[PDB]
Amino acid sequence: STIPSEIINWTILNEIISMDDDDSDFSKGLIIQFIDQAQTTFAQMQRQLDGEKNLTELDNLGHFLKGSSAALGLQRIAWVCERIQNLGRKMEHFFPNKTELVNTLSDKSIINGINIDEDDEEIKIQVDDKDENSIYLILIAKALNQSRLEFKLARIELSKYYNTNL
Amino acid sequence: SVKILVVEDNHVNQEVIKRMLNLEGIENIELACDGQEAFDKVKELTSKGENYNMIFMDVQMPKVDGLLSTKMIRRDLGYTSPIVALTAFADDSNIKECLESGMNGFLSKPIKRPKLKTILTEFC
Repeated sequence: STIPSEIINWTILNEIISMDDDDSDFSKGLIIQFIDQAQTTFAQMQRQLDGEKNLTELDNLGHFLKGSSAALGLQRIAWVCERIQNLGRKMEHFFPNKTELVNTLSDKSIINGINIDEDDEEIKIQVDDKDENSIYLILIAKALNQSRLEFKLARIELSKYYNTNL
Repeated sequence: SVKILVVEDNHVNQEVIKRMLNLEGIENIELACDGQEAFDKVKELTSKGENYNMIFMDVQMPKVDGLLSTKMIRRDLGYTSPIVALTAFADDSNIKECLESGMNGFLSKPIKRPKLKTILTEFC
């Protein structure tokens, strides 16, 4: 599959927003919850990568964040998480460089003004004792770095929509 | 009196489907976060009376996933009511595996309100 171009699938987000008519508490509450899930998950993934390196856990973690991101229309984040699941199941053996991924953005102008590598993190990984699982681990770290960037972009757009930094 | 169990590992998804169900007119919704937890909520109502009219269950979940969960509920308990699999992997291959595992229907994620409605009509 090709990563979606748009940061937010409004068809989905509008649907959620249409269910929070009484008080905007429903949809914005979901978003806030998501933001927090995302930061918690990125941190847990990072920990696995630098330690236990359990691919099943990384798969579960990708599955978890894909649920909330997709249900809220943050389709680029959800796409990356599905790559992390497939990487974790050793079903894939490649993950697009960051530049190629940013080039698919429908509005490229959302990127200038920011360093896209600002949140990147290296993976503490045994390069010598590189067993056949190293590739999956390195590929999931690459995708985690992409995810941190997509999360960043999603917060930019969600923040301009709600007129308030989230 | 319709009673439904939603089994998903993410609270956000639980809140969304529960809201879509409330808007369809269903108020008695129960939640579980994994397969084991769902098995217990079900083993329990198999001791009372008011059992679930339907179960919506994530195919993938930690501890006990959806397929193993379904298997236990079907075998160990004698639950014969509808179980709907929730997953984003919706190839024909994926869907058949869910049915082969004892799940009656499927909804793709992110679940869409009309699809939910369509599922309620045929299984509820």
